[PDB]
Order: sequence, then structure tokens, then C-alpha cells
Amino acid sequence: MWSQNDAMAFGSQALATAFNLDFVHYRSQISSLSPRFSDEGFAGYVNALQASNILETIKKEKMNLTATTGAGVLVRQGQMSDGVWFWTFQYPVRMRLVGQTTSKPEQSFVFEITIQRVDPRLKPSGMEIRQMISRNA
Repeated sequence: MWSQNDAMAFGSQALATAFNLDFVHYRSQISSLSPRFSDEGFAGYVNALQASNILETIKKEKMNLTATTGAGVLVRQGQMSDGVWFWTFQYPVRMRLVGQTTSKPEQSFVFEITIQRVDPRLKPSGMEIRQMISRNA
């Protein structure tokens, strides 16, 4: 298993979960995503949320975050010095803060995600995101 197509699907699934957040349950949604990331990877997600002021806006304005991930592509793959295989993908992502009475403007990005292999004895997916970088599109 662990084909590049499997890894691409893992990344798009992670992005879908990461950026569809509910104004009531967002903290629990976010913590539940941790298994998809290394802790350094998760820092990139936290940075992406902060760069768009997501958490404060969700909390203060009672807005949900919605997002759609487009078709992604493999940039490169290989192994690190440690013999651990990785894949780097980029995906278009559009997201929008949406409230009951109104919304914020949609924002468009390309996310770069590097996924590395993990011992399946530790994480049964055998994968985790070790780096997440948001770029404006």
C-alpha cells in the first residue's frame, strides 16, 4: 500500500477536516485532527488559522468556517536521511467564514503539505503531515 494516490487522498481528507469548523465544536474538531499531523506539522496548521484570524473570528462572531479543496498534485517525493519516505503535495483551497446573518469574503490559497511515513504500529494510517504551508492564491 502507501501509493502516492493513497498519500494524496490522506492530505485532501486532512484539509477537508482542518478547514470545516463549527462555531460551537471547533476546539474539539481541531484536537481530533492531531493524529493526522506530526507536532511540527500541526504548528503549520495553527499558523494558517492565525494568519486568517480564524479562531478569534469563530469565537467572537459565532461564524462557521467552510472550505473546499480542489484537485491537488504531487510536487516531489523521496526519502529523508533516515530512510523515511515522504511526499509533497499542493492543493488549491478556498475557504469562507459564514455566520447566520452574514459572511466574510472568500479567501483562496494553495496549501503545500508534506506527508511522511509512520510505523503502522504507532499510527495505523502509516502517515502524518510533517509540514503545512499556506500560500495566497
